[PDB]
Amino acid sequence: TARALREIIRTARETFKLRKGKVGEPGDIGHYAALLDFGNFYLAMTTDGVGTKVLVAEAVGKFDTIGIDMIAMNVNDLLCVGAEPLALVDYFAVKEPNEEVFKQVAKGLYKGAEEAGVAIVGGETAVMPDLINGYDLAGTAIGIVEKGKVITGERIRPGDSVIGISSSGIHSNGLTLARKLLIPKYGLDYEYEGRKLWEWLLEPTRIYVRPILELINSVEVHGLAAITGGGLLNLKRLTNYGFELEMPPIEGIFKLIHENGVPLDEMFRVFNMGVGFIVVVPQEEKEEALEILSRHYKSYELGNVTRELGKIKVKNYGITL
Amino acid sequence: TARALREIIRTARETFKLRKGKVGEPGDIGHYAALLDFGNFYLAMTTDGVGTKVLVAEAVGKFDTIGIDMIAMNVNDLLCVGAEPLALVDYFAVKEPNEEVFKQVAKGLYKGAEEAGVAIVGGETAVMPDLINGYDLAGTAIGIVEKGKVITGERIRPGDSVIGISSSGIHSNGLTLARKLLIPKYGLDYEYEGRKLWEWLLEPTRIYVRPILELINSVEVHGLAAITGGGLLNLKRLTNYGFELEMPPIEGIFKLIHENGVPLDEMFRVFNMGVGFIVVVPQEEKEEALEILSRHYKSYELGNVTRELGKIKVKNYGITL
Ligand SMILES: Nc1ncnc2c1ncn2[C@@H]1O[C@H](COP(=O)(O)OP(=O)(O)O)[C@@H](O)[C@H]1O
Ligand SMILES: Nc1ncnc2c1ncn2[C@@H]1O[C@H](COP(=O)(O)OP(=O)(O)O)[C@@H](O)[C@H]1O
Ligand SMILES: [K+]
Ligand SMILES: [K+]
Ligand SMILES: [K+]
Ligand SMILES: [K+]
Ligand SMILES: [Mn+2]
Ligand SMILES: [Mn+2]
Ligand SMILES: [Mn+2]
Ligand SMILES: [Mn+2]
Repeated sequence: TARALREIIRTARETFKLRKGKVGEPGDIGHYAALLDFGNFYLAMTTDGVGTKVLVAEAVGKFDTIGIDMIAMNVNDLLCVGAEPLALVDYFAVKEPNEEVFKQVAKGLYKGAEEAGVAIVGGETAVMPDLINGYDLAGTAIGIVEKGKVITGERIRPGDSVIGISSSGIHSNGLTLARKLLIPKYGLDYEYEGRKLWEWLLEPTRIYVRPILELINSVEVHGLAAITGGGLLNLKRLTNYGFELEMPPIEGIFKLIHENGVPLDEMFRVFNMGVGFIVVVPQEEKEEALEILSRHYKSYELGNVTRELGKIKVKNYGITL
Repeated sequence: TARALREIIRTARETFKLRKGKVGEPGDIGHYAALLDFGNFYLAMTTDGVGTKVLVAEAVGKFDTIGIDMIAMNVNDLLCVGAEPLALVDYFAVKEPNEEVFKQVAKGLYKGAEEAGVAIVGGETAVMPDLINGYDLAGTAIGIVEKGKVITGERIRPGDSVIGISSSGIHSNGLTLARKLLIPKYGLDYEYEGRKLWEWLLEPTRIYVRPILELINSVEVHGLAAITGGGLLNLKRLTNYGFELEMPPIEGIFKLIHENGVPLDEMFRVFNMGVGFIVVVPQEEKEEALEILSRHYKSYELGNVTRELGKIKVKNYGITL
């Protein structure tokens, strides 16, 4: 995927010059959101879709949370440049205009928007059964960040504290692996540790807007990272310095996936493994950061940034990424 | 589709209050773009995808212009609130990370961005063969319009001149009907007026940014409408006043579709029928508007706004929509 994407990324970089010295002049591609110069502030812009989680939703008939997944993944990405999320449009590409599906989808859209503090301001609905084998839900969000307040990881230095905020579960990455591995053997009604498999696979992605906005207005913050596609590898987008981490015990849906033969080094590159969002702060801020975040969600001191470069060492699992 | 979508639009309107009195406060849903209050200016935001035209692109191994379609449809919608397009992100949902396809897509992304004057600032690439039977390309664009300079149709008055700007061809609406009607009967290589059927179906959507921005900065403009899904019915989004129009001769792919039994009232509700964009100006501006638009594309007087509220009368075809 990265190799195919290189030609699109290189072309996109060549279009930056079209806004050079004008409103909308962008920063570089590669971070969690694009930053556009509006003079007194930057507009942040990001887009993402739910993914094949929606095939599980359709299989069992539970659609009232995929709209939470859509809103969560987009607003969480805005947070990772330091931005306040403001507004979103949704792109809904569907096999058919099933009114019941749309009614359920709208319930989760409302819940997620209310939790994130964003208005849903427009969208697109495309009925395309030749192209879409389900109900593909995506969106684009915009946020605002003041000049001088952008947080992209540039200030991360060896010694900094690395703190994890718990995920609600699988969130919206790794669903293809989980679906193909687990559904044929167990079925979606299989009970694992008190929850059916569809409950594990459809648990809505957590929204981190309130804790992160409180955090960045309270302490010095050097980096912010949503743990999405690529798992812990997302940390390498913030910095070339290394990480030395102790990750939480493997539990819930991740434990079942591991027990069905996925090695841990692969799982840390695919799944969030219990940590949905990671923040990097100077050590003197660690205690206050943990206090703030813990009032919202279970949060952990994971480890330290290191002078050793380019590696993520998960010490308690013997893994290096 | 309208009934299913009402569930989502009802919920979206309920989220507007989350930005009441704050940066990002939106206007209402229903126009070609969302307008968000940023104090001194509105941000305009819209999203749309190419559609099943990509299945023709795939068959002939030519994705070189699909990026033009995606950019055109998004920047043209921004024009219809009076906004200058600035930046876009693309959402590329693919059955495989095919490096040939991606290299082709990048070519048209550059050409479309350069013609529209926008930067491509980010995106999402989702490899999802279980969900996507092809390569679906969509995007989201943002633009800017100053307070006092929004053009959404409220100033349209009876007697105003209605001017059409020619389309390049089918653009990106009505492709499923055209594909299902023509491809299994004629074959993709069927030659019609010197072009193969696939060339008719794949012709990239026209970009109207340069003529429309020159127009709005030179003459009084009362309404702007891209002729996309719904065909001429899009005009009713601008005003409750009526329209009396003479539409161009039915030519090219539209003639072939018509000769295969689609009724003309349906075709004016599905296809652009040769008119890709419509502008509404006071009569005294008509000649100056035609001169400005005709620098860039074939453009012509279509008719006038009337007091026959809610009717679109295509006089020369005897069709009332
Ligand atoms: N899934 C959706 N969610 C929210 N708003 C939508 C959705 N689909 C369409 N809309 C809104 O409905 C209006 C009509 O949309 P559409 O039919 O896609 O036409 P257009 O692309 O010409 O705006 C627009 O204001 C659009 O923002
Ligand atoms: N199709 C695309 N076009 C332009 N930029 C893209 C595209 N896909 C991904 N990107 C950019 O590459 C970077 C990584 O994207 P992605 O892998 O989706 O992770 P994330 O969602 O965590 O940003 C982002 O900056 C994104 O904007
Ligand atoms: K992103
Ligand atoms: K990612
Ligand atoms: K639109
Ligand atoms: K439309
Ligand atoms: Mn993301
Ligand atoms: Mn649309
Ligand atoms: Mn549109
Ligand atoms: Mn992404």
